[PDB]
Amino acid sequence: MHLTPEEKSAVTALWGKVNVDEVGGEALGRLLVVYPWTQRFFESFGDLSTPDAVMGNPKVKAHGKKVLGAFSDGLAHLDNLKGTFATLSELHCDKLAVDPENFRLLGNVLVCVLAHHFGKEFTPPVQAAYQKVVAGVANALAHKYH
Amino acid sequence: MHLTPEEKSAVTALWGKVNVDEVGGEALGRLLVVYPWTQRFFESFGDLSTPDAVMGNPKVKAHGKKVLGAFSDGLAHLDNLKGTFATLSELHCDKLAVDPENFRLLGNVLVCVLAHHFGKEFTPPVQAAYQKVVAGVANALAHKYH
Amino acid sequence: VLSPADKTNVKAAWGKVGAHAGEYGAEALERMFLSFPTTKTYFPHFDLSHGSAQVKGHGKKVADALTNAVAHVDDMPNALSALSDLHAHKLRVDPVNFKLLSHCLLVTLAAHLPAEFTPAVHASLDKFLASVSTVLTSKYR
Amino acid sequence: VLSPADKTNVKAAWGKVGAHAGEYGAEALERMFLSFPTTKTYFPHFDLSHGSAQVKGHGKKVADALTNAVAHVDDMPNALSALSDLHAHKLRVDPVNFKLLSHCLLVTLAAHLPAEFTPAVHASLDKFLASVSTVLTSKYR
Ligand code: HEM
Ligand code: HEM
Ligand code: HEM
Ligand code: HEM
Repeated sequence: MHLTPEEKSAVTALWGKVNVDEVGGEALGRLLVVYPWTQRFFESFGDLSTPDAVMGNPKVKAHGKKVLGAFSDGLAHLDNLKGTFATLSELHCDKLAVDPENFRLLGNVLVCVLAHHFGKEFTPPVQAAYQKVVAGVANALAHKYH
Repeated sequence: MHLTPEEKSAVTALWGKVNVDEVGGEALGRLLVVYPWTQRFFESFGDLSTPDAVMGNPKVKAHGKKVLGAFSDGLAHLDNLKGTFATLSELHCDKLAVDPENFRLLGNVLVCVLAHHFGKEFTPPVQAAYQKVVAGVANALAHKYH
Repeated sequence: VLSPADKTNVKAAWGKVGAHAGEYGAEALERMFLSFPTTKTYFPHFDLSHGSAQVKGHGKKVADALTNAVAHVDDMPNALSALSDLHAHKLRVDPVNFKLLSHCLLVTLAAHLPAEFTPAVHASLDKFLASVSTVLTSKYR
Repeated sequence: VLSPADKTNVKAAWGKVGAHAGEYGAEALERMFLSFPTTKTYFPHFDLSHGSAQVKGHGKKVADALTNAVAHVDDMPNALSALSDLHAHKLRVDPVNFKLLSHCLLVTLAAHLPAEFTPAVHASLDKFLASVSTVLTSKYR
């Protein structure tokens, strides 16, 4: 990650204020509402027929927390994202067959969910670094594909 | 640049056959014809009103020759593209102001042109190798943007 | 394709922005230049410092245009025609940047309208911003 | 939108393809899997090995749909309408992957048609493929 100490530092401080059970739940949901075609990988969760269903389905809410808690691991391994997410890359590629493009969609929704929580606090300089970051976690997950 | 040795030798093998004066001239013009919005950067080349006028434009010919040249020289340093193109990147950004997405388009037209000259010689595995290279070069040209 | 309830959504969401589509456009742009420096290549004539006057006005022009867009969600193409000729034949902005400007307007909207921004209003604004985008790039070649 | 000459070119280029479609679809799919491997995530059931007979027949089905979209070049939305649902409601392939398959297709027709892959026809064929993609991707949300 070509991340700056002033950057890294903004990413970190804002993260320490994040309710991960909420945000993770909220990010995964919208992914499934705004990019409905991603529902392809989560058929075994239940009804994903409506906005309120998706946000309501706890299998969603739960997978969301798992996902965000791992983003959380990567946010203290910023100088070596690749190594952190290797096992995860191979997994999503060898077993789950997920098209890395979905990773990017998750970032952008992510960034979006975050502007919404911290409102004013989610300044442009802060967004820029997360942008930098969520692309990093993407390439990290995409890099062992074959 | 995940260039494996074989991937690296097929690209050099093929490249040895190119008539660089010529190919650069075709790609640059083709780029200019499949994506007309990229003429904006060369409004001093004179007539670019029809396919013929672009392809036969000596100022265009003269220019594609120059671009391949940098590219030829780039394939002689597959391992330090970033520094090979440092000066050219600053330039395309700070003086010329060229959205780096054009670099990609060029990459693909180039791939389309090389196939057009080598027919069945442009095998799947060879193009795959080439597709890594132009992205590699597209990215090294983008890194000094700021 | 905009569904009649996507139209009801855009209308409401944008109805709240009201007198602030300007404030908001100027923010969307800032974030776009910050988060995606390549977008700066289309404004070499601008001064993109924080609080620029240029970056201001442009924001109002951009936002103003979305306003006319919503009011005409049914016939966007015609309303945006002159805007689509302008980006097409003069400015000639590579179509990728529309995804970036668009993403930035959302981020912005969310940070400002915590309540209107449901996952449904979210899904529609996206669809809506992409329909503006298609329309402004449908005459490139 | 495709122009008279756009159509004339397209109809002429696919004309010479003739009874090689399947063979061309073949290669094209094949060029795609080697170059952009992420595209292999949609074909986990397939035997994606060089020469796989499963690729060859998929190849055929794909080039047939293109052949037919040329034969309705003036009504592509309703002629491909069926293939449009499929990809939006059953398969659900991300829209970026389309721009990749078009690319590999162009590359292909380029290796087999040196006489007719002229600038003007490359540009025409690029617009064609972009249009087929747009229809197939039009009912995603
Ligand atoms: C930062 C981005 C993402 C991260 C960190 C992530 C991470 C994870 C993690 C930690 C698991 C738990 C599996 C395990 O440890 O055994 C998982 C499973 C899974 N992920 Fe991802 N994921 C991301 C994005 C995506 C998205 C975009 C998709 C597609 C929509 C996806 C599809 C799946 C599927 C289908 C499973 C299997 C869950 C199950 O078997 O119940 N992931 N992912
Ligand atoms: C393979 C990628 C490319 C390479 C290696 C490359 C290389 C070069 C080089 C070596 C020069 C000469 C610099 C000078 O005049 O001092 C140049 C000039 C220029 N390049 Fe690039 N170029 C690439 C792609 C592009 C494309 C895609 C664009 C825009 C479509 C572009 C825009 C320009 C412009 C506008 C000039 C100056 C024209 C003039 O002579 O007045 N380049 N480029
Ligand atoms: C939702 C998408 C967009 C809308 C609705 C929009 C709208 C507008 C409007 C109303 C104008 C002013 C027309 C005039 O000057 O009278 C304009 C001009 C312009 N736009 Fe956009 N725009 C959009 C996206 C973009 C993006 C993606 C770019 C490139 C990053 C861009 C770059 C420009 C530039 C460079 C100008 C002229 C600058 C100047 O005044 O000197 N726009 N646009
Ligand atoms: C112009 C581009 C494309 C055309 C014309 C096209 C056309 C077709 C056709 C005719 C079928 C067979 C449907 C049936 O048997 O009823 C099909 C299936 C399929 N396509 Fe597409 N397709 C295109 C692009 C793509 C791309 C970009 C992807 C993703 C990389 C993709 C992935 C698939 C998959 C996974 C199937 C199902 C195959 C099976 O289950 O046997 N296609 N397509």
